[PDB]
Amino acid sequence: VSSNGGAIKAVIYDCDGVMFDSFEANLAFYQRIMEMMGRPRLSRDNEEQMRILHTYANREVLAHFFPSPGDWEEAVRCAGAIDYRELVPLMIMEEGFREALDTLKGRVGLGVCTNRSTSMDMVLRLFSLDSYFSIVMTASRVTNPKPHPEPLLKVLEHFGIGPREALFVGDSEVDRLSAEAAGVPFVAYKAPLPAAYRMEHHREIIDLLG
Ligand SMILES: [Mg+2]
Repeated sequence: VSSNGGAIKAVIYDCDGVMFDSFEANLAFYQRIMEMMGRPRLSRDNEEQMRILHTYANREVLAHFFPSPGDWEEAVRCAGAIDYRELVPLMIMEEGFREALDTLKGRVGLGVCTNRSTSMDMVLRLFSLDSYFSIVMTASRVTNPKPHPEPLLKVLEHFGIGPREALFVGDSEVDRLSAEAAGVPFVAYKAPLPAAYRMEHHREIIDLLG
């Protein structure tokens, strides 16, 4: 509603690494693929396997664990058979995030800016966060997703504000580059990124609205 006397009229959040931790959801996704393929389960104690799950993308993860001829095609078939709606409850909300939204609601406009395509609206519904955000920017709602400025430029047009009247909270370089190209002050969340502000806990956002 923007009742804040400070310069910030809206706070925009990235999803993965900022609102939620999806490691347990991504791990359960590949564990189920191993079970359907009759392969041994992945181990949390295996550093290389966990490095692959943290850094590699979906296609390259399957291409890595299934190098035997014919197995990759069956692995992609198993991945597409899994209903991701069963994996959303495995996502772990970042500590103090809902409490921070409750502190912001009515004081500033609230938005989401994610590179997710279909899942974001379902994530907000299942975690009861769909009462907070007036704009939910996804990859399916822009021609050019992050690190392009388009999604953040649509957020400024949505609230009818200037770039320096908004904050974008992100944990990745693509979040920072999108904010830089849009001219929106960036807030680094638990990340080593050059930013206007940084946060180690979500409760700090109430002090960055000046
Ligand atoms: Mg992120």
